[PDB]
Amino acid sequence: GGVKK
Amino acid sequence: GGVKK
Amino acid sequence: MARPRPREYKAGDLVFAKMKGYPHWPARIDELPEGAVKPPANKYPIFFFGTHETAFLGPKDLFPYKEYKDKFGKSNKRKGFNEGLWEIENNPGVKFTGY
Amino acid sequence: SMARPRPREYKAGDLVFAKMKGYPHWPARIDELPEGAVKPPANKYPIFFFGTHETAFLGPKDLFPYKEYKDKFGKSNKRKGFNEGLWEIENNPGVKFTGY
DNA sequence: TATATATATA
DNA sequence: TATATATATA
Repeated sequence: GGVKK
Repeated sequence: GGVKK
Repeated sequence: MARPRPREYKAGDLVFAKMKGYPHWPARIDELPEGAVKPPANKYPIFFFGTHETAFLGPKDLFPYKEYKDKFGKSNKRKGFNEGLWEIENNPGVKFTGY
Repeated sequence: SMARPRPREYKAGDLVFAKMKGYPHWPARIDELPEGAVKPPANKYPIFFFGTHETAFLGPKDLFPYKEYKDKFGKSNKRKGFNEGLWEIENNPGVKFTGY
């Protein structure tokens, strides 16, 4: 559910 | 051990 | 002759989004709410189907879903990918706040 | 600038870098051409590639004297057998050599 | 998947 | 020679 990379 | 190309 | 991919997107557009180390991934353009910290220029808030992760990406990494479905929409073992293929078809509005 | 040509003739036992399309210049050796064999194409030499122990026939345009060109072509490379080839041309240049 | 590292093209 | 693609290797 969060920022990828 | 073989022929190249 | 080759039609270019778009250089602009709108909230709600369905795409494949590409990040390093990952296959092209079924995804959506989210909206950028006014009254927020401004994103970097020409980068879009992306929602990744299957994992529900987010990132900001530019149009160089974005591929319109219907035009590229036949090329990028093949099954893949990466966690969440096949779930993502299902959502972009069956529930593309999941957690969407744009409209 | 004046430029010394590469050899137009080689002898059995000479160590070279040998160039084949699609491959980096490769540590190699001019092998024996036994009399009592089918004669080779003209001006081509039987080549032994170190590291893979493959063979082929190549003309002088694709051969580079080892010592003279070691600086340019003797750098590490990930192609299979290459670095083992660098090792052999230094440490065991006579492997499988029947010339003498 | 990505990086090296070849070749072909302009 | 500089760029863009295809193949080999990790």
